[PDB]
Order: sequence, then C-alpha cells, then structure tokens
Amino acid sequence: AMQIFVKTLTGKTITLEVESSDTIDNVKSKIQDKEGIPPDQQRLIFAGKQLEDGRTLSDYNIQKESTLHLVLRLRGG
Amino acid sequence: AAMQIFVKTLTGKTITLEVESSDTIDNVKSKIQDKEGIPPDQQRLIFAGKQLEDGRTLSDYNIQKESTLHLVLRLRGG
Amino acid sequence: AGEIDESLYSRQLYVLGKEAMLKMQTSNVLILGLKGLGVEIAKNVVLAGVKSMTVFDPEPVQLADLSTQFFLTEKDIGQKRGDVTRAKLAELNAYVPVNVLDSLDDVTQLSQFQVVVATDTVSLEDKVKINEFCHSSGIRFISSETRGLFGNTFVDLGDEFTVLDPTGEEPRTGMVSDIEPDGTVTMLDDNRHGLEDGNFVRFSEVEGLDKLNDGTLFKVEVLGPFAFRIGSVKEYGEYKKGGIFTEVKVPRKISFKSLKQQLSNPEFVFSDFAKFDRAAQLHLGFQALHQFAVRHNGELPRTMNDEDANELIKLVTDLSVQQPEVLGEGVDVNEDLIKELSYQARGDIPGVVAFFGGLVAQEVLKACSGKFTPLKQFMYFDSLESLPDPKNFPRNEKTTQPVNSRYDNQIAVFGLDFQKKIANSKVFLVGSGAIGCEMLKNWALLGLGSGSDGYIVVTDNDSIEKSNLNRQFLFRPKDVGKNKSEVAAEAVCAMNPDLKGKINAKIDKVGPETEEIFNDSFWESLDFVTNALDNVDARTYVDRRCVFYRKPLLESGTLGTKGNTQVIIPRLTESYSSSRDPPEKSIPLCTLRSFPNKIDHTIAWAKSLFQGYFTDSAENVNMYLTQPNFVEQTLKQSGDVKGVLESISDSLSSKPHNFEDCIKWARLEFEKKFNHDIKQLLFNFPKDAKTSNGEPFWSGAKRAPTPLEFDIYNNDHFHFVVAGASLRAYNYGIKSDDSNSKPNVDEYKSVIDHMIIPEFTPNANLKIQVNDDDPDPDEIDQLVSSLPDPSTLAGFKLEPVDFEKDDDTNHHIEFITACSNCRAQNYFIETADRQKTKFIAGRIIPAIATTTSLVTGLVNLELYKLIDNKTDIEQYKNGFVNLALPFFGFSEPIASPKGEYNNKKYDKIWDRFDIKGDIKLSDLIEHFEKDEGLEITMLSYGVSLLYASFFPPKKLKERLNLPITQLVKLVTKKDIPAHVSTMILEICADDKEGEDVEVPFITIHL
Amino acid sequence: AGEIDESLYSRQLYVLGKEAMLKMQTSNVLILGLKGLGVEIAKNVVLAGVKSMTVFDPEPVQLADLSTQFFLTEKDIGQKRGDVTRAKLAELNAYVPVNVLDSLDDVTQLSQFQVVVATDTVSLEDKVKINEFCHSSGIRFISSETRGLFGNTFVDLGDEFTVLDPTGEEPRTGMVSDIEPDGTVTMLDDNRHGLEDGNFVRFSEVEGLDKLNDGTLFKVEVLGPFAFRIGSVKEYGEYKKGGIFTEVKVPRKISFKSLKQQLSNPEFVFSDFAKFDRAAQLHLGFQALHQFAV
Ligand SMILES: *O=P([O])([O])O[C][C]1O[C](N2[C]=NC3=C2N=[C]N=C3[N])[C]([O])[C]1[O]
Ligand SMILES: *O=P([O])([O])O[C][C]1O[C](N2[C]=NC3=C2N=[C]N=C3[N])[C]([O])[C]1[O]
Repeated sequence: AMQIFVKTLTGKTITLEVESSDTIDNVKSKIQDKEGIPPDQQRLIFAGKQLEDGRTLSDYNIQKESTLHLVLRLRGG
Repeated sequence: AAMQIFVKTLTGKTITLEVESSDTIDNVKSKIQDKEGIPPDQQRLIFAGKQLEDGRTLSDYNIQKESTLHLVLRLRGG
Repeated sequence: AGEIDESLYSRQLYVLGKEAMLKMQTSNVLILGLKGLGVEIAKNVVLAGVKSMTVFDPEPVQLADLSTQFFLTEKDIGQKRGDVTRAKLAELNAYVPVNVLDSLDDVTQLSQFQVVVATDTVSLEDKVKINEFCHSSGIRFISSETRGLFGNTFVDLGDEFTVLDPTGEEPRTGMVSDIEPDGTVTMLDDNRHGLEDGNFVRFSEVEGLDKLNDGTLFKVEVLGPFAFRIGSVKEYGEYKKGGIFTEVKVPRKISFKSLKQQLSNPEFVFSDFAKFDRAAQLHLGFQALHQFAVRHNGELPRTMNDEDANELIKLVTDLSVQQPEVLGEGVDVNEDLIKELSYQARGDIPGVVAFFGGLVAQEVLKACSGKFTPLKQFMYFDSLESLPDPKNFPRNEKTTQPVNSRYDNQIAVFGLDFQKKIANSKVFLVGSGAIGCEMLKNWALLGLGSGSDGYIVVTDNDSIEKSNLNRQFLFRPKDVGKNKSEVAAEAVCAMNPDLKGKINAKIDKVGPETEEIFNDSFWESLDFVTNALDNVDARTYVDRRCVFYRKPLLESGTLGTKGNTQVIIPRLTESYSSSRDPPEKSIPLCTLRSFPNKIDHTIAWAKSLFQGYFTDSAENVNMYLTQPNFVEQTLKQSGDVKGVLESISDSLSSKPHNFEDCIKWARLEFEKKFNHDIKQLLFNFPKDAKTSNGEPFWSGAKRAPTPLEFDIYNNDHFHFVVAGASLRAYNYGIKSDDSNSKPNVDEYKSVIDHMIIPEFTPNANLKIQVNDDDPDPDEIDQLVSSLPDPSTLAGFKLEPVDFEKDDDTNHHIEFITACSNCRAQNYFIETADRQKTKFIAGRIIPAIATTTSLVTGLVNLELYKLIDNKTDIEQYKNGFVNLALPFFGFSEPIASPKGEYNNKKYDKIWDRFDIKGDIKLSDLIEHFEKDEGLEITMLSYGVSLLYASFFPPKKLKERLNLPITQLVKLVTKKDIPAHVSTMILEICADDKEGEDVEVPFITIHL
Repeated sequence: AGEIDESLYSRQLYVLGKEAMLKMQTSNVLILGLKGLGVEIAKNVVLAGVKSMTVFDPEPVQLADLSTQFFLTEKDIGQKRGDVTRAKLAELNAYVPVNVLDSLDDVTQLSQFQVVVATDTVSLEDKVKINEFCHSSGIRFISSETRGLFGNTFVDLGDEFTVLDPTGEEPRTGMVSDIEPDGTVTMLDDNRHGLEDGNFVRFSEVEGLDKLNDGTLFKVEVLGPFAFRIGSVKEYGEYKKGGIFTEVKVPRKISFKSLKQQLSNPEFVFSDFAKFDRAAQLHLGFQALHQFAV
C-alpha cells in the first residue's frame, strides 16, 4: 500500500496509490482515469528502462516515493 | 443595534469594524487603534464631506451600516 | 536600450520603478486637442518620459485660448495650436521626441500609437469613432473635458489589460514565531503583519517546512492584527523555528467597456463622496452639451444665457425619460445643477484644468505600464463652491461678457469685477520647487498680482539641481546652478507679460533667522500666504506667523501619488499646527549597535560611521588645534569624552603621507568592523548561547553573525576600500590615484597583498548592552598626555566632508552602500544597491509632476474662496488624494476652538490682547482688571517670569513701575535687540469669581 | 524600439513570447572562450536575438581546435580565436552586434554585461573570482566544460531572481457547470480541468457569483480529474450558471548560491536518472582535473 509519482513532459506531477505487485497495465489504466490518455499511447520510463505492459512494478524495482516519467515523441524538426 | 462599517486608508487597505449606531467617534478610533496600531490623536477620518470629531456619535454624521469611512494623511513633500 | 537616466529621473523612479519606466519608454502617445487641457496633459507626460509624444491640433490660436494654455503667446494668434506648442513641449525633456500630426482624416494613422487621448476639442461623435477604432485595435483610449468649474474623464484600456501592482506601496514583510499544522501563522512578539484578506505571501528561513520557502505563494486569511492563516501545512512538515514572510503582488486581468457601451451604462468612480448623486446628473448633462452642439452647428450654450440653459435642461430631461435607470426610478433632474453647467460651458479655469491635467496624465502612465489601478471608468467633478457670493459679484450676461482679453473664459464664469480683485491681490509664496512652479504657472494664468494694487513675492533659498528638472517644468538644463525663485519668476513672465515687474523673487530662507527681512510691514501688507514646502518645520514656522499676523494660509503636500490640501482661515478654522501627524519611526540603539535584521539598520549604522570617519573627526581636530580651551571645555561638557579624545588622538597619530597609506587604513578598518568587532560579539555571546531562561539567545530579531574574510572580488569589500581610501585622502589633502580614472583592482590588490593584518584577540572584560533598558555607555589623564601640542601642527587642517547624496562622483553613496552591504553580509541580510541606499540614507521624498500639478489645481480652487472672504466654513474643502487608487476625498475644515472668560467668548487660536506702547507693569495689570475683569496671576516673556501675584511687596515695588522692556531687562539682564517691534506675553488669570481661566495671549507693540 | 521582427522570429516567437524576447533585446551577453563549446553557445544565443554579444578569447588558433569549432579554418591558424570568429558569428543575425573584448585584466569590465558565460578555456581559479564579482554585482553567471564524453554546467543567477513562467505551456482553461458553496468547481461534461494542487485560477462569465469574475486569483485544491475546489464562495452569492476558468501563472522568486559555496555544497539536477550515483563522483572529478592542472 504505497505511493508513487508520475511526472509528465510538461512538468505536471501526478500521484498514484498502488501496491508493489501491480502490473504496468494496472498503472497505465490509473493514468488513463486521471489524465485521459489511453494506455497504448502512454510511454513511461524509470531508471533507464521503458516500462512494458506485461510486467509488474516489482520487476523494475519501483519503490515507494519513486517518480516515473511520462514522455512523448515530437513531430517537428 | 450592531452593524458593520468599513475604513479605507490612503494606501488602499480596507479595515472592517463592528459598531453600534450610538458609538462615539472616540470609540471608533479606539477600535482602529486595536487593529492598526495608530493612536487616536494621529487618526484623521472623513465621511461624506465632513472630518469626524472626537466628541460626537456616528449618528451625528449619518453613518449607516456598510458605510465606508476614509482614514487620511497630511503629506510632507513638495 | 533598457537604460534609465537616474540623474534626471531619481525622484520619479522611486514612485514608478524601473520596469514601469522601461515600458513607458516603449510607448508612443498621441494627444488630440491642444488647448489648456491637452497641453497640461502633454507637459506631464513628456516630463515623465515616454518613447514619443505626438500632438494634433490644426485650429488657429485665438486670444481666449490663453486662459489656461501657458505655452501660447499673443504673438502666436492665427497660427495652428499644435505647431506653435511643439517646440516648447520638446524643451521639457530632450529624451522625448515631440511631433505634430498634420491631419487625422485617415483614422488608420492611429495605429502608430499605444495610447490615444481625446480632449475637449474632439466632438463626441468623433470620440466614439476613435474609441471604437482604438478599442477594437488594442489601442488604449482616454478622453477628458472641462467646462468652467465642471469636468470629467473617461478611461478605456480595452478588453484585456493587466494590472501588475495595484498600489505602489512597499510589500509588507514580517518575522514569524510559529506556524501550526493548520497553517495559522503567528508573528514574533508585538509585530503586526499589516496584511489584508486575499493578500499573497511567500516565505523564507522557515526551518522544518523546507519547501514552504521555495517561492510558492500562499493566500492570506487574516485572524487578528498578529496572526493570519495560509491553509494546512502538515504536508510540508513541522515548524521548528525562524521564518520571514514577504508580501507578493499578483497580476490582475481586467476588462473595459467601450465609450458607446458606457455612455448608456457608465461605471463611475466618485471624485467627492459628498456629491455622489451628481455623477449621474453630470453624466447626462455632459451628453446634452454635445446634443446641444449638434443642434447649434458646433457651438456651446452661451455664457449665462437662460434660453440655452432651458434647452439644456430639456435635453437632459428627455434623456432621463428615455432611460429612467440612469438617475433612478422616480429621481428628478437637478435643474439648478444643469443650469450652471450650461452657464459655464465656455469657461476655462486654471484650477480645474490642472486637476484633470494631472489625473489624466497619470492615467496615461498607468495605461503604458500596468503600474497602479486604472480609473474604471468615468469620473465627474465640480467645484461650484468656488463661485463668489452673487451679492458681492453678480453674474449675468453683462458682467460675465468677454472683453478681448486672455482672461475672457475666466471672466465667463466669475465676472469682470472678481477677476480684477484677483489681479490686485498681494501674495507671499513660500518655496519655488515643484509645487512652487505649478503655483506660479497657475497664478500667471489667473493674472494674479498683475493689477496696480497687486503683487507676488516668492522666496526660496535653494538652487536648481538636475533631478529637479523632472517635475519643475519652469527650469531647463542650462538653468542648473541658478536660483529657483529668480528663474521661475522670469519664466512665468514670458508666459504672461502682464506680470512683468509684478513678481519679487527673493532667495531668503523663511524662519526665525530672517525676521528682519520678513518683518511686520512685510507680513501685514499681504492678503494671504501660500506654502510650497518639503519639510514640516518650515510649515510650522509659516503657520505660526500667519496666526500671528492673522493671514489666511493655503497649505499642500505630496508623497509620490499621495497628496493633500488644507486651508487655514483667520478667526474660522484650526491652523496647521493644531493637529498631529504620525512621527518618524525610531530604531532602538541596541538594534543598530549589535543586532540588525533589516537593511535599514545597516544603512543607518553605515551613515554614522561615515559621519564619524570623514566629518566629525576632522571637525574635532580643527577645534583642538584652534581653540586653546578645547580639552578643558570638553572634559566638562561632552557626553562621550573618551570618544572625542580618542578620535583626535587616532587622527593625528596615524597620519597618511600618500594614497597607499589611505588604502591600508581602509583595509584595516574593514578588518576591525566586519571581522574583529564581530568575533568579539560572538565571544560574549556564542551561537549556541542560551538565555537565563534556557531559550537560544540568538533568535527572533537577533541573527547570529559570521565574520568576513576580505575578498577583493566581492563588490562591497572592494568599494568599501576604494571609497574609504579616497575619502580619507580628501580629509588629509592627499591626491587620489583614481582622481582621473576608475579604480584599478590589481593595484589595490597589490597593496593589500603585502599588508600584515593583525590577528584578533578577545577582550574578556568587555561587556555588551543587549537591551536599551540597562547600563553602560584615570585613562583620560593618560589620553590627554598623548596629544600632540598644537605647536607641532602649525597650519595643519583636515577637510571635513559635507554629505552630498546627488553627486555620483564623490564616493559618498559608494561608501555608505559598501559599508552597509558588508555589515549586511555579516548578519545574513540581503544587500541593497546604490539607488535604494541613496533613498534611505538621503531621506529622499518620491515625487512626480502629475500629483504636484493636480494638488496645485485644488489649492487654486480654494484660492477663489479667499478672494471672496468667505466666512461660511462649509464652503471650504481640505483635500486628500491618491492617484494610484485612484482616490479623492474632501472635508470641511475643523473650526477653531472657542473659550470663554466672564461673559466673553474668544477664539483660542486667533484672538489676542493688542497693547499699544511700552506699557508700565502696573498699568498693564490695572487695564486687565478694569477692562476685562481679569486678575493677572502670572505674566511671562518666553521662559522668564516677569510678574506673579505671589510676589511679596518688596519684589512688587521693584517691578510695578517698569515699562515691559525694562522689566524684561531686569529679569533676563539681556536687552531688547531694538530691531524688535513686538513682544508676546503669556498670562494666567482669575475671572471675576476668583477661579482660574484660559485667556488669549498679549501682544505688546513698541 | 520595443519592436520584434515577426518575418524573422516567427517560429521562435511562438516558443518564448514577445515579452521574454523584448527583455532579451535589452541584454548584453559576454562569452569567455571560443573553442567548440563557446561558439556553439554563441551561435544559439546570437540566433535567438540579444542586445549584443561580446566574445573574449585571445589564444592562438591551433589545428586541434577544429575538432568542434565549426567557424575555424586552417587559414586561421596563428590568429586569435576571438577575432577570427567574430565576423562569422555576426552574419548569423544582423540585429545582433558582435564585439571582441581585447583583454580581461581589469575585472570591472564585467559590469557592462547582464550575463557572463565562462567555458572550458577559463581556469577554476578565474571562474571563482569572476563568479564572485558577478554574484556580488547582480550579474548572471553560467559556466560549462566538456572533456571527452563527459561534461557539466553550472548556473548562478544571484540572490534574487524572478521566474515569470515556469514551463511555457498554454494556461489551462475550461468551462464550468456548477460551483457549490464550499468552492467545488465541476467541469462541463467530460472535459478534464488538467490543473494541479496549488495552481491559481481566475474566472469570467460565472453568473450568480459576480465578484468571482473580477480577476482575483483562487488557489486550486484538486478533488479528482473532473473537479477542483477554491474555498468557500458563500460570501460571493449563489451559483446560477455559466463560467470559464483560466489558469494564471504567478511570479516565483528564487536564490542561487555562489560557485564557491556550491563547490563544497552542490545542488544537483540529474541528466540521466539511471546514472544519478555518478553526479557526485564527477563533481569531485572535475575539481580534481583543475587541481591536476594547478
Ligand atoms: O523541421 P524543419 O522544417 O526545420 O525541417 C524539416 C525538413 O524536412 C523536409 N521534409 C519534410 N518531409 C519530407 C522532407 N524531405 C524529404 N522528404 C519528405 N517526405 C522539409 O522540406 C524540411 O526542410
Ligand atoms: O518639494 P520640492 O523640493 O520640489 O520644493 C520645495 C521647495 O521649498 C524650498 N524650501 C524648503 N524650506 C524652505 C524653503 N524655502 C524657503 N524657506 C524655507 N524654510 C526648497 O528649497 C524647495 O525648492
């Protein structure tokens, strides 16, 4: 019964309540309920790794108070 | 019967007071001292064209609830 | 650029700030119509400094336009108003180009401008067109009209406008003693927060709540004078100690409606709450003046004409029937008010034009900057009390008719006879600075003192300095160094040659030391007196004299956007001295000596160190060398004897011989003041030190200091040494190595690097005063036995420094700033720059032309009342203003206190007993008994007692047969200076029943 | 002036805004050292448009400097880096004068500038002196160094610095369907407010709560994706209908510490969180590089 943070590329900070056994899938859906983005479009990175749909928070050693980053690909240049 | 009136200062600050229509100006100045720290001798209050004098009541100046008094100053530059 | 000339704009800078003026310097302004109103607005805006000013007025000058247009001359008649005015506005401020717009047929040209101002010359139809183009294009729009004693202004800054600072007041700041988890903030001790509900604050130094200090703003809920609440703080942690809150002004977006919309649905700002029901009436009345004009081929009602007044009343009446909401359901047209508007429609009054000139010009500056709160959006004004009693000066189509005279549109209102009495008035104006120049301008336009029995005397002992130029519009850069009064008198006579030969410019200071010049004859010949001063003492002096000579006094003052007027009327009102103003805040000595927490404290300390080091020391040495009784006289008479004797000793024992010696001296003073003195204070009270109590000694207003390690690369360490060495050199007549250059860092560094700085050793028997309520401030024989004999020092002199804040090349502010900032470093206080240090140490008063001009306008509306000798106190108005709000308020003066003795009423301020001749004492006591029923009980001259009724017979026989002057000489043993023509005596007395009674004072006339 | 050329600055203007660029156009920038690092920094700042750019580098161009200094040629070998580069920087943007500072023996010259940047050509000793002068004089100071695949940067904007817009994002805005007496603001149908705790908002067009619309800011307490609370609004009246909220970005004051203080007590921003343990190692390392050179 822990808290983690999701910072977006725009500077916004989102707070989530999760248990360490939750899947990435679970987390992405919590982000949908909060931000409106659908899980297929979300890109979350933590400590050098991009988080993949089939795994758990535990598989990426995500601890309480950890901060994830929601990032985007930009189309200009 | 008790009412609220306002005191605006020359700096833009708005002070709220609770008074009865039978209070003296002295009374009112004392309420202003408790809130702003200014002493009654240094306060200058005007309402509707008149400067308020120490011996009189709010009624003498037809001050009604929600009325706004102005606390003003003499300036020293020029 | 991003550059602002402080030497020119100094006093305005402390009103508006750097960022507002930077915005003003990117703003192009356009003024339509250049009669009195437009030229007044243009003068104030050109003075303030905008990117450019453009004027449009293709109308030919006619004689009557000179009523308030101080830049038109009779030689200009026929030429275009805009062309002739252009060069004269240009002269006010070289930084502001002034251009003439030839034609306004193409409305599209308006797009070059950021702010457009439509004056009285623009038809209402055209105002609406121009406003629509401006509003829909993003251009700020303002208009204004004056008609006799009436006036208005309208402001429209568009759909989107952001106010950045609503008041211009210093942000509130304060020390915290506690923050509860629910967010209740408690002030330290007796300190009030001064906040208001909805204010925002940031924090710092709050230990235990760390991110509360990150600059986040909190909304303030006030609980009492000593507590406010910011919302729960449990989430940031738990309060331990410390904390300072700082108020932050947040942006505010506001919208304005168009002129069209507001003509039918106005938002009023009131100019006088006693008259608020007139705003709706005048709103209608001013629209009817324009309707009337459309029906009469552009013309306004004729002066004092009943037929036109009736038509105006009909037009206003048709408006209120068509829109019953504007006066209110069942509210009648105020016909007498509308009738006066019609009668005076053609009037052009200096006072009213000055009031609106200042106001509207300030509104322009707001529009350019987002500084201060804009007028939103209509204001109406009248000064009908200024009208004379029609018994004395009747008003009708004949008395009020034109005479082919620059004064015709003033005659239109007041009539000829009254205008002539203004001309024959005799006035004394005290001061010739900002108010002074405005006042002299107004009197020129009034023709005041131009008559055969009239004159003006103006006096001021100061010369013209560069910063004066920003708000003393009679002076030019070429005039710097000359005398304010003389220059001002010349300038005004150029505006109105009817005053040539009628203005006596004097350069004498007014006070007790100049009473031989400003003597009885002088004062007694005057009709009234006007103040234009910048200090309380001079005001009090003049007030006392106006009471003594029974002359009216017109008083006024400013501070930035704040201002006030006060009238003092013989036998009617209180005088100026009758009331108290709040005094200067005094800093406790222990706070200065040992425990500063504000930059104000380190600046005061620095300013004294400056006096001691470079002024007082030198003066003491010169006294020691030239006064053979000096040591003696000092042993008995001085507070700090050891102080003076040490000072002279050190000054003669460490004499520099070159500039390098001065550098070493300043480096060693740094060590003493910012290192050794601090280590000593810590030695007495270590950081961890506790109070008898058990709390930490270093808390609240006491900030534990740290000693400084000199570092030439620190700006304040460097400049302390540069300025200290250069000032020391000055004292000793040594030539600076910087006298023809900037200071070279590597060269100071070279000298300082070879120095041996002595180590610190504590004094274990030294003790330090912590509170102001406790004590302590052989050697001295020794100390005298170390003084050089003056014979050793023949012809030696030290040159004491005279503090001059406005010469950026003399090192003074440089010194006080570096010295203050070093102590601030000691005590973890944020350092201040030169502009701020100069403001505080120089006691500079923020000033700007707009406020000056407006307040002078009010004074001159009151002046009309003196000319009519009004005795009804209800006709007079003391005024109070803050253009930043904008706020205007007025009050009837306070009546003079009355007293009674026996059956006799008297005026406790203005009445006195006038005794002719150097009367014998017995004759005086007898007179008072027989003529006044008063048994004289005590009689005094100044401080000395001349008679009392307890004197025994022997002493009475000594005094009773003596003339007053001889009696004074018997008691004081001094003589009456023979230039004295009067003596005031105070008496105590008993009335007929034998009870003591307050009574008037006595004046003896020799 | 007070004037921005849109035909040139169009796409940049949508990034920074007029006000920020107007301030830029009053700022004089000095860059110390014109190897690759300095000329990259200078290239970008000149493109962006500042009041003026001044370059100081009296060292002779050597062949190796051409590794990353894209404005040097072999014809330039022997001549001073600063001089040779000045003219080429100047072509990037005709609105920005580019000057050369001949010498830096007198530190007082630094007072001409608003921002001073010290690159890899400046020794740690000179960096500290220069920073001390800048910090105590209110001049903004920045430094940077690259070494092989390593680099750092240091920022010190003084005791008092105000951030006027923290992110450059469009203010959030939305339509209101209800405002309850306790301050609860509910969104108009499936719209998300997007706000964050402690943002501020103002209102317009709210009927029944008239002084809510006067431009006063209210502090946002987020209740969920579809509602936020602003505190009681009883004193203001009773909600009837309509309303739009607009986020308002408020000024924020911050303080920076000097290079000297930060050398012993650094505040780190990480470049790669997978490598955070390395920041402290490298901060020691870069100092050691300077001790090595001494
Ligand atoms: O982001 P910039 O506009 O500065 O540069 C993009 C650049 O890419 C070019 N481009 C877009 N789409 C292309 C293409 N080049 C070749 N093929 C395709 N499909 C564009 O013209 C810009 O110059
Ligand atoms: O407010 P300003 O500084 O623009 O103008 C004030 C003006 O008054 C003069 N003044 C001060 N004290 C005086 C005096 N004149 C005559 N006598 C006394 N006692 C000052 O020189 C300024 O020019």
